[PDB]
Amino acid sequence: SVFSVFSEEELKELSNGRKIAICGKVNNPGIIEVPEGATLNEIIQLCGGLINKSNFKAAQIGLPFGGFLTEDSLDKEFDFGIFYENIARTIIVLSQEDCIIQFEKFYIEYLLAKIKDGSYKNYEVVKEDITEMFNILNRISKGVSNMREIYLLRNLAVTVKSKMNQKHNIMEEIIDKFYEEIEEHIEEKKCYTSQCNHLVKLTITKKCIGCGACKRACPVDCINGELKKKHEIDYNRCTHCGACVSACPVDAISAGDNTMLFLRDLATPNKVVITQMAPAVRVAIGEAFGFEPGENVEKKIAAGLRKLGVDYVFDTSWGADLTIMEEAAELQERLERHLAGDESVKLPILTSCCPSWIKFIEQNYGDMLDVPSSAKSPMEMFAIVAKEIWAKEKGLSRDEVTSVAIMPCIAKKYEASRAEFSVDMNYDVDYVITTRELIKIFENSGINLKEIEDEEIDTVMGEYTGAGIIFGRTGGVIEAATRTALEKMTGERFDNIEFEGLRGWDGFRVCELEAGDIKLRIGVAHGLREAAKMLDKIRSGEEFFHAIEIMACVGGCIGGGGQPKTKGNKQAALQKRAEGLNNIDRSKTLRRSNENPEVLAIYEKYLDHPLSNKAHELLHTVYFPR
Amino acid sequence: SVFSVFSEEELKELSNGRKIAICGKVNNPGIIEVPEGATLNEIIQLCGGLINKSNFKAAQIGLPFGGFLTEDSLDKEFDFGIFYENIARTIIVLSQEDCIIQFEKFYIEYLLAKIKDGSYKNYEVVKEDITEMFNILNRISKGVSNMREIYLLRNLAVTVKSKMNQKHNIMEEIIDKFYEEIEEHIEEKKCYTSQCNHLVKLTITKKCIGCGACKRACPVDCINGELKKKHEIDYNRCTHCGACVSACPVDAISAGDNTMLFLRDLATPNKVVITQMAPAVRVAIGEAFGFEPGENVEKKIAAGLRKLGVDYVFDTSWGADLTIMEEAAELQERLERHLAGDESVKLPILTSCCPSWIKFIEQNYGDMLDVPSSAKSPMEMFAIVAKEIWAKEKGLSRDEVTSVAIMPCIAKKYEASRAEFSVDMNYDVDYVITTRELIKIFENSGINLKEIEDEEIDTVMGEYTGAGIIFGRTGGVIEAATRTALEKMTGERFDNIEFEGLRGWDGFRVCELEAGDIKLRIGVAHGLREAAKMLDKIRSGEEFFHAIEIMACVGGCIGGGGQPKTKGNKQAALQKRAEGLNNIDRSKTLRRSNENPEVLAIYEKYLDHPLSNKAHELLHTVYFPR
Ligand code: 402
Ligand code: 402
Ligand code: SF4
Ligand code: SF4
Ligand code: SF4
Ligand code: SF4
Ligand code: SF4
Ligand code: SF4
Ligand SMILES: [Zn+2]
Ligand SMILES: [Zn+2]
Repeated sequence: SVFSVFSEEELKELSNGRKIAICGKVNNPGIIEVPEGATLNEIIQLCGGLINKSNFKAAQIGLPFGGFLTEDSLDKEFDFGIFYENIARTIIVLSQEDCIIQFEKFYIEYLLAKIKDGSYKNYEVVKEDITEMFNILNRISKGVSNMREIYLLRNLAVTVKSKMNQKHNIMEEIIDKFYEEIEEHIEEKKCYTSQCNHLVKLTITKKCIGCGACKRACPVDCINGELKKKHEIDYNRCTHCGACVSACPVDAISAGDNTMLFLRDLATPNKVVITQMAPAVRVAIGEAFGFEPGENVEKKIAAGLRKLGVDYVFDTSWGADLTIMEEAAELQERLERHLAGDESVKLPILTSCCPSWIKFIEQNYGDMLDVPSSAKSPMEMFAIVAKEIWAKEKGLSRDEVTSVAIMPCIAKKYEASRAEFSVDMNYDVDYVITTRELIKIFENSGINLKEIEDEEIDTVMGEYTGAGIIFGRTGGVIEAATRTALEKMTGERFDNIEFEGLRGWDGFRVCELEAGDIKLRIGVAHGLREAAKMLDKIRSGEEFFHAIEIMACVGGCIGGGGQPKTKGNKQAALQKRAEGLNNIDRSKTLRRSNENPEVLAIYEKYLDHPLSNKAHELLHTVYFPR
Repeated sequence: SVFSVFSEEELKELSNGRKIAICGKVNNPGIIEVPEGATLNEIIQLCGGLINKSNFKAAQIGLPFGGFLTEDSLDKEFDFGIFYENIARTIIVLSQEDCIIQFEKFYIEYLLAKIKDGSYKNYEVVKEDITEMFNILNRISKGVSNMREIYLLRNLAVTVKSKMNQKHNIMEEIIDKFYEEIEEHIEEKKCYTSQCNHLVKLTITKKCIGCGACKRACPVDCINGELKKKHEIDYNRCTHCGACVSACPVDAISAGDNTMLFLRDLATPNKVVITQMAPAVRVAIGEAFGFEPGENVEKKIAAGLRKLGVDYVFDTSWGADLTIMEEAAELQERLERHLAGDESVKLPILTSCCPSWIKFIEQNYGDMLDVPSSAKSPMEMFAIVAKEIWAKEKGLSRDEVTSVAIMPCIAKKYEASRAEFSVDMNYDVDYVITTRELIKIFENSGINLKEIEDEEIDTVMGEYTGAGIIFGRTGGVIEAATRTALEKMTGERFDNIEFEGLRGWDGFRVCELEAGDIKLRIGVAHGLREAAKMLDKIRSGEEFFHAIEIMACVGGCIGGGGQPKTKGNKQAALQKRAEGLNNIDRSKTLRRSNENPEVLAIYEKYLDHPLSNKAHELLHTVYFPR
């Protein structure tokens, strides 16, 4: 969109007269007259500087590419003549917030959008080559590329430059100048500007005050730094749990921002945008709008999303019910293969819904990848169902539906960016919007959840049970799994559906269940330190468990890194959020995941039953050692 | 090709009269009249049985798919009426040597080849759907698929069945009947019939006599079994070193066979087929044709390949020279970063040319993946150069060149099948032919290397030096690296280019070099047990090394699993092969890899220098933990 700011008529009206058009990261894009004695930095100052005081990165010359200016030309006087022939007297300014891969992808999209009509008709000859460049760059931005694709890009740039008779080629100059950025993108899977939402790493920005709170809160000691000076996160060992983000008092820890992508997706005509809301979002987002912690404002969130333009507002608790339907069956199978089976079974089964815990177990303790449940997280279950069933039966391909996840978690971005959750470069979750980002969007759009009217959530993939809503707090996943599993194992319905002992706030909680003729020993872990301790206990064998639920954040997803900062006592606020989830559970007529009519309909119409072939193919995934 | 055995006229001439056409795995394909009382097994017996006494797997009904028969119908009488309408009275027989994925890929290729002309014109509507099925099946056969692709195939089969008004769909029935085979292909990356050359696992066949030689020779204790009964290889922990294959007296250990693929590729018109020959092949293939071990018959091999139809006969020793040019520069860089540098450097550098050793270090000791050289093996260096430079400059795309590697190694098939060595599903090495397979091809084609005339190897990618030819025997890689590196480090040329101490037959050999003002401590390992021992010593720190060359086979590639079985004393025969390689080295005017004119031309024209950006992108790769 940065390449369509100025029209061709108003660009060509600047053929002579020293007036130039300026866009990009300038505060006030427009057409200004550069004075006689003026440098590039003085031009930027005449434009009002850059968006967020970011340093200058590069500057494209003309809508038809005419080279990049760099920091070496920043202090030098602006030399004319760079607008040699058939190039508009315009500059697109790049700051340290611009990824060169994303910039070139946008440039190729702009070229293709011109070729689709009469403009830039001579570019039809290089259409296939620029399309292949776009595919390679998309693979780079998705982290599914290789080093040899740079050589392929070199060859493509050579081919396009020769047959276009152009003295500057954007691919060739990008390889020459930002090779370090391209190499970082490919080898490190890291986008240092965080524009590639699939390559986002937690980076401490320059506004760090060096208080050490992030270092203290880090469970894996991934953060190095000293008092009163900037800290650094080792993204290689980072689990993306987001504890540092919550602990940071100055919001110096960034993990990307898909707000711009979400706004463009909503404003794009004929683009179907659907959203799924995590359980913990509805009990924390109201604190910014004047609600007490634990108040259920999911109706207000749905109304705000629909006002923003979301076509379908759904709930991740539906996917939570589906995940429980899979996981309880898996637990029953592994329990039957333990009593009447043999040693080939693996116990305890571990919840796989937390992506930070999955990343932790894939990085450290890589030999335990077959212990956690193969079932996908509720977000990914919902996403794959929506892409493969709901959209298919309403006549939309996977590329025609934009599935946005509203999550309280930093690591949900990484989970959505994982390659196995994608088909033909189309990911099941297009991107993740945090609770903080949604709060900012609502505030900037004038939406106030306190006074907005109530709106219903779409029922086809938004209907959920109290077992599915308790996911957002610690112990809820295992409580729902127990609710669904023990009732079918014993044959009778429990009078008290709430299982005490699984609840509480201890770092690790042990519960023993005596229902029926089978005894289940259940563990719950709050943080990644507790997860590591219980993994060590599992390896030692000093204590035994039948099923363990693991969370990366203290208190569950209500304490997630994407949640708004709490007020007063953090423990009290998190407990209030958990109690709000419990009240939502108590207010629901259906409190068992297997009673969910929509999930049952999915099973009877599309799959066959939990742990069937189709159920495995869609709702189950695999892990990879790191 | 199995679907084009009978013409449409001779298939439709069997409309009535009980005569049926039979092809597939039958010994004598043709048209026979089934008697009144006859079962499917009796029909197969009337056809002469199956090719290699393999068990019956399935039977396709009609060239237009009309269902699969299975073992349950094998003992039952052949029921007519299965040729309902618009289907030829023919059966294609599948044995236990037929992969269902390959069979369906061939069926879709046959359908597309019909659609390209007037026949099967009504199938044009499902062309895109069957093409997507073919792409999914190709991804499955290449090991780059997922479980959800089975759900995609289900949807595609539903779509094609409905709009074709067909009562049998091959994709739907394959999912129903061979789901276990499909699941094995996807999850285990294993083709139990070994038809998918990218998913080949070493499998002990039924002709095992249980002598235990494979179990004794296995370095990682991967083989289980008892005396006088069949043994089994745990392909998950298998390193593909091929020691068991060499030790097997009855050839019961199979690792696939690309002979049929090679023959079809050679017989295909307008198909450019090129070959690269490993150094160890030329000193061992003559033993089967009446030459003493160590005799250089590369001229005879080139003549035989050209008679078979190979368009370009090249040498892997050229890629060995290129690999030395990269590796000596890398060793120099890491040595300079050790003396004048700091602890961030990693020593000793380990050779990465052996794929079995690479698989061993990726499976066990997964934290050491950054220790071995990032440089590709000579085979992959040659393959990527041929695909990206030679073919590009002679006007051939990567899909128009069939690059065949003639190797003495089982693990070379796995290396060629690795996904990182491919672009857009086109692998740099299309497939690997072993020395035994080439011997069988020559014998079956009437080619006798003893009396065939001499022919020159193509010089553009076949010219090589004595440093490149010694690769095939133990210590040769490190000897060539030393030859290229020490001369540039010291500035003067050595009078004696052969480095003693690196040669010999000890399991682990330690050599200390005092040339110049720098001292290099070099280790060489024969087998994977020695490699594991030296890894343990490296971790302990009891001894230090500067560079270590690792081989998986005793004696180097001359003792590779794909080599013909030796006669007399195995040690004496392997030493004779090594001495033959040494004599070839001594007979060459150029004995340093950096003197190779073709490699130098590649560096000055296409790359820039060793360890440049383009050199890294093309000739360097990465490893993945398992
Ligand atoms: N996927 C998923 Fe979860 C669900 O349902 C929601 O989205 Fe959590 C919340 N709230 C988050 O973030 S993830 C871990 N399991 C417990 S809750
Ligand atoms: N790649 C490669 Fe090798 C080379 O050159 C050849 O092909 Fe070997 C042989 N002979 C094999 O097999 S691999 C290991 N390094 C030594 S030699
Ligand atoms: S995210 Fe969790 S792991 Fe990564 S730095 Fe912040 S605290 Fe440490
Ligand atoms: S918490 Fe925020 S401010 Fe305090 S040190 Fe860590 S990053 Fe810098
Ligand atoms: S606990 Fe919930 S919030 Fe914290 S990381 Fe795991 S999933 Fe995201
Ligand atoms: S190949 Fe090497 S590793 Fe695999 S079984 Fe034969 S001997 Fe053991
Ligand atoms: S060597 Fe061949 S025959 Fe002897 S046991 Fe191993 S596999 Fe069976
Ligand atoms: S040594 Fe040569 S033959 Fe034996 S495995 Fe390694 S590469 Fe293949
Ligand atoms: Zn990026
Ligand atoms: Zn197969």
